Amino acid sequence: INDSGAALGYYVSEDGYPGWMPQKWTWIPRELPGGRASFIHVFEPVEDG
Amino acid sequence: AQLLAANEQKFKFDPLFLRLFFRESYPFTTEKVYLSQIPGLVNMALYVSPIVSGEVIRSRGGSTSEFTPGYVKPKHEVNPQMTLRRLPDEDPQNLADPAYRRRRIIMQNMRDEELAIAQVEEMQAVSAVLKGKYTMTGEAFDPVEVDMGRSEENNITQSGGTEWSKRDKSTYDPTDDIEAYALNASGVVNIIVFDPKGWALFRSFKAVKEKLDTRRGSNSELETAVKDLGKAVSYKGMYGDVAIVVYSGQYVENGVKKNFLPDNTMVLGNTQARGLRTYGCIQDADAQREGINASARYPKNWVTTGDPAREFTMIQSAPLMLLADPDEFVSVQLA
Amino acid sequence: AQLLAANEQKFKFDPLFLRLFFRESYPFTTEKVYLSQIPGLVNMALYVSPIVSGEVIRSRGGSTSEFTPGYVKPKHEVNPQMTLRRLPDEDPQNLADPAYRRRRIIMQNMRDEELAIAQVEEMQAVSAVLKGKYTMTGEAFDPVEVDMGRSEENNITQSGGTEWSKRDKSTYDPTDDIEAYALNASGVVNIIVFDPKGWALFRSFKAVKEKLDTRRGSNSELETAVKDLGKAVSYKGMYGDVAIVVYSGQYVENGVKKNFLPDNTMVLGNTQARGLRTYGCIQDADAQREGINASARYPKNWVTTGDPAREFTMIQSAPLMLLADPDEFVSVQLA
Amino acid sequence: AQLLAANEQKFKFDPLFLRLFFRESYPFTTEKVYLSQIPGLVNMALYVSPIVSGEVIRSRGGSTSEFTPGYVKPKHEVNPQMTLRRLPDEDPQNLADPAYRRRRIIMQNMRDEELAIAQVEEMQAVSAVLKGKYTMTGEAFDPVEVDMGRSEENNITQSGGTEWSKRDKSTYDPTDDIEAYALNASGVVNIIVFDPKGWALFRSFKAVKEKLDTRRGSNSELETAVKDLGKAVSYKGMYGDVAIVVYSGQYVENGVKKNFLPDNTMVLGNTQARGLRTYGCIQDADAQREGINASARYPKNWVTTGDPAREFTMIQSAPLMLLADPDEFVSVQLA
Amino acid sequence: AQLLAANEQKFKFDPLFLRLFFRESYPFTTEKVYLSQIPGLVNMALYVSPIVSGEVIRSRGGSTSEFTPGYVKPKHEVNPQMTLRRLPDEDPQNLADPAYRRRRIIMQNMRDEELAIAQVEEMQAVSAVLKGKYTMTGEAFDPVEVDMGRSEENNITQSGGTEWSKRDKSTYDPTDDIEAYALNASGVVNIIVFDPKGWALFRSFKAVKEKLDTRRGSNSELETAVKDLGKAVSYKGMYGDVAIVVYSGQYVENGVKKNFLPDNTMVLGNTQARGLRTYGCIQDADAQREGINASARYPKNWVTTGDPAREFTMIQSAPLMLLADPDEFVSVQLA
Repeated sequence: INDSGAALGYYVSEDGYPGWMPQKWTWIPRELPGGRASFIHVFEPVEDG
Repeated sequence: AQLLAANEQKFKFDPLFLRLFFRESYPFTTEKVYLSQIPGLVNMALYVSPIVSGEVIRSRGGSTSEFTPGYVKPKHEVNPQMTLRRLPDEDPQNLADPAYRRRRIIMQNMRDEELAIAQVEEMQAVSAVLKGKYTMTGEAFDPVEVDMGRSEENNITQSGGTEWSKRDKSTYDPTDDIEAYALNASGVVNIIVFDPKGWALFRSFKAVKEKLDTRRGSNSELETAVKDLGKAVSYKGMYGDVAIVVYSGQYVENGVKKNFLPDNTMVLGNTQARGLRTYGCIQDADAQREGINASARYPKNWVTTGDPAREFTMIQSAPLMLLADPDEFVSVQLA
Repeated sequence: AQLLAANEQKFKFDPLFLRLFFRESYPFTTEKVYLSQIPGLVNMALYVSPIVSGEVIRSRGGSTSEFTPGYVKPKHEVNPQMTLRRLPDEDPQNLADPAYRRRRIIMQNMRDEELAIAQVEEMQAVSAVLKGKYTMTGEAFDPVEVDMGRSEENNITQSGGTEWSKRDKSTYDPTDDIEAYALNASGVVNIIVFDPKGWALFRSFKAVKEKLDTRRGSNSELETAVKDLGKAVSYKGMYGDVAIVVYSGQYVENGVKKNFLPDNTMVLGNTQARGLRTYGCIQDADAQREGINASARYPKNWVTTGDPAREFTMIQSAPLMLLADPDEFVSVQLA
Repeated sequence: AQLLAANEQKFKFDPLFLRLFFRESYPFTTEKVYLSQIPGLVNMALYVSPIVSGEVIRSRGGSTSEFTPGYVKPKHEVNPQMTLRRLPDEDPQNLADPAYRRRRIIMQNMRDEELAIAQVEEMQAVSAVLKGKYTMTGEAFDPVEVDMGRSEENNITQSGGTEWSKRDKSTYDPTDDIEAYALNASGVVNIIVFDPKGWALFRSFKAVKEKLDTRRGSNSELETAVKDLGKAVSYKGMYGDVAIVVYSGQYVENGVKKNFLPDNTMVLGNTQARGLRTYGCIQDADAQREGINASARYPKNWVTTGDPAREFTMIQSAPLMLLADPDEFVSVQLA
Repeated sequence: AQLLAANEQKFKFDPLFLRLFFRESYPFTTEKVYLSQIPGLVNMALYVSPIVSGEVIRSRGGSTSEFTPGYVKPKHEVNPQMTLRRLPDEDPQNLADPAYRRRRIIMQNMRDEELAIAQVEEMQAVSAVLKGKYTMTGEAFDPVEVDMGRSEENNITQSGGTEWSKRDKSTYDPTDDIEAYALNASGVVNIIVFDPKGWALFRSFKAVKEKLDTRRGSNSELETAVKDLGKAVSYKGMYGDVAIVVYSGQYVENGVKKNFLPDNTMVLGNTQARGLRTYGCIQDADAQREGINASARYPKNWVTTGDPAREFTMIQSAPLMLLADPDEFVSVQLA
């Protein structure tokens, strides 16, 4: 995120099934600039930030 | 710390002693061995008159019923800091996993553990059927001599009188001595397993070498047993009537290695001699509250929190294997 | 330039040293050998009182843990300008193909490569168990002496005192010397493999020739090993108790060929002596970014663009095989 | 038991040794120190002809690369039964909280811990640059002498020949001895830090007292260092060319306290001498499975369940700090 | 392979020679140095009559304008197989990154590179102002002697006639020799920088020690220069009129280390002597097609594809630094 908190993207660790895959973190933006909803991250925040 | 069920080997390859002479396992819920408790041989002749029947027959009260099983509980670490045994090129990426490294290293650790208890059990077996005496001993533990009762005629010696070394290497036949020692064995002898140089001076006699049959002439499952354990039991062949085997097994002690077998020894007896595997209590709270107080072995994987904050594999057992009939085998030291 | 997977041989035929005494492979992700890191023999006796358990047991800190593995990376060309090894009449039309010629010539090249590293490894083995010293040396490289620690009684000489050549060729028995050198070997000796003329003057004694058994009397898998490598290991037969073998292997050096073995030498020890195959880092960017920094060997086929615009097969390794117990073998120079 | 991140001090106030001469930290993933592994000083002169370039340059193989780091892992209890250090009147209601008492008491405990390891490290430093020898020793541990290699001319003594006490207290100038001991120091000396009475008899000479400049004449950041550690380093002033300092630090041992410094000693050398802080493995399962095997320090807060059912703070480290050039400092015992 | 702009040091700490006497840099687009091309000192006196003006004034045609610059282009590898210099605890997770390890290792590699060229340049400087001769030499390269033209009175020796060692250590004043050698120096001398033992026997005279002022009496920025390079330049103090310095810098050659300075030598001259840093062509296709044929230094990071399929850091330069006035310094070998 930025200093203002705007969620830019995410680091997706690699799957762990079977219980012996290592995790590697991959970049995923929250949404495309044109308004396209690529990574739909829906959560209820109890407070700011 | 992994569960109890992660104890799969399917590797039972003891050298023909605990699997062939000493099948007679008796794990107990009680500490010691109580030979009076074991039925052993049953009072097995008398009938009753054709009017009514007689009294109640019991386990016939073994005279000595108190010896200390060898409660052996070693352990090791499976700390994921090593590179492990890499079987050829099965994807070392899973070794790179701490999960797979830790599970197959507990596999390796525990297998070392039961083969350790197996080799100490084989030393117990070789003491047992070579002198009838076993030394239940260890530091910070009193040495108890556990005696089956091997008789003097079961301990008669070849060096007494005339030695095979001090005989004609060409015309003398040690078969005469073979039945001489076999007669007072309370049965028929069908394996003549030697230690290496013992068989060497046995076969040094010509009569032996043109009396023995090198052919298979497959008599029993002993050939299958040798094919299984092609390591230290060597099926020399047929001596005609009897099978000729040589055991050259070795134990690798604290700093050195040496053979199980003494220099020149022999035990004459049957392949179906009765061997007891009495097992004592297992002193592990897990074992008691899940009922493994009466069993063969107990593994566990477990984490210590605090000063030795680590994780270990622990193996616990308590064997006191003996022979039911010490007179069944005649133990001879050779020339 | 062909892929990594084009490295199929199924040809592992090392002369009974790296396969029988030195099975104990330890490829590392780190440059040197760290004998402190290898567990080796484990501290393997003490138990704890039947109240609580004791401290944590580690790899027992090897005193010397720093030697340079022999990082050997040779290469060759597989330039499709040769006529190749033509196995009898399997359709030379595919040899006419540059594809088949190039693939089976990389086959031939790489097999030459691992047999090269195998023969240099066998020279390392013969230095190791003949003097306990190994010369990690090469031009533009400092000579490091890697010593397992072979003791003086493991280097006692037959020429000292009375020589077998300076003895009765008919009545003298060198068996007395056999146990004399075997007693201080920290174990039992079961192979008496000689170099050729060493076995020649050994057998020159009559007592040897009527004490040895020419018969099979198949003791172990050593007969199978000889049948496999019928090239330079020769199973002379039984000396009764012990097996008699002769090694006459030869290395073909830069301009000439000569035997691996010195004139008249012997090592007395077991067939199950512990041999370490510690392996260093593999200095290849491919190896690091795919995790072959800790492995045995690494092949590759690869094209150079520019001045040496060609294509090569490259083989990389880093062995520093040694013996865990140098005292296990007594090394004797013969008469 | 509180998390690892509760290890915030921002208090690094070591007495000018581990921060100024011994900045050169080398925590390892391996047990020992391998001076061959450390590049140290690089082979740093040769070029190649203007046609092609030469061979590959390595870490130039340190002759001795095997010493045991001082793996120090002490601990304490933070049992919430004490009244604690109450900083003046910051709301003792939070001290009444077990949460705040426990967290700031783990703060206090751990800070005692790193200052303990710091003071033992400073004793190691004073041994190191006063004799070139360090005693890696402790009960239930073999005493290893770790020697950087301090030369004899670096151990020449003032009492030999004529003593400063046995000299004119008014006219004699010890500057002559100053350059006499500084010449064989492999560099320029710019601090003349004494132990107290050593500086006392140094300044007893008048020539010293009218040669020294009491003024600031701020030369470097050493004044800032003294202002920081106004405890035991005392910036006496300028002796003109060179800085005059006195160290009177004290360690409080098991039952008594005494100064770090011996009675009358000196080390002549630079402020930029190269000091290595090689660090060994950290033997903590947490450290290995989270990769803190190669680091400086490791704290933890942790609960024991069972017999010592309590909660502790544990600090683990393994320093083996030494000096790269023992010849850099001339160590003199004074009159 | 990283871009050219990854060449940020801000570390220019040459020992007061290339920064204070030899500021006069002349990188060329042409191979050699053409002293006729350099204006150097300009014909700088004549005017013209108050009617018209005279002819055109040129660069006054240096007599010798052909010497070979020391085109030095070394390189190294930055292969991400090492653990690197770990500055204390700045998040070794980025070292775990190949990206950060590779970038700061190219940082370390290249800084070693320019300090290498700096130390060889300082050897060139010490040869230059100690004898006026420089050996442009190397294997597979002809040795060109580059002479500024140091005169005989600039090479007069202290051992000739009466030596300072062969003088009164108490009453003799070497100041007389100081002006004796300073008079034929074509200027004023304001630094008397010695090699260590040279200054030792200089100060052995009492007159020196009560004539010199140990006080700061800060004359110029030379104190700031010493504070910057507190390594090997040592500001002894004031000798009254003149500054007393000692250089004890050392170069670490192929297998050993030794001081830059000979046993006992001196150069008498000014701090503002004119020093030329003529620089030749840079033989790198990148440098030519981007116009760095006329510059100081050139770094690059670059990958080789093929046989040495790797990645390297390459540093290229071509200095031929000399002194404009060799007569400016009188070079004396001492007693």
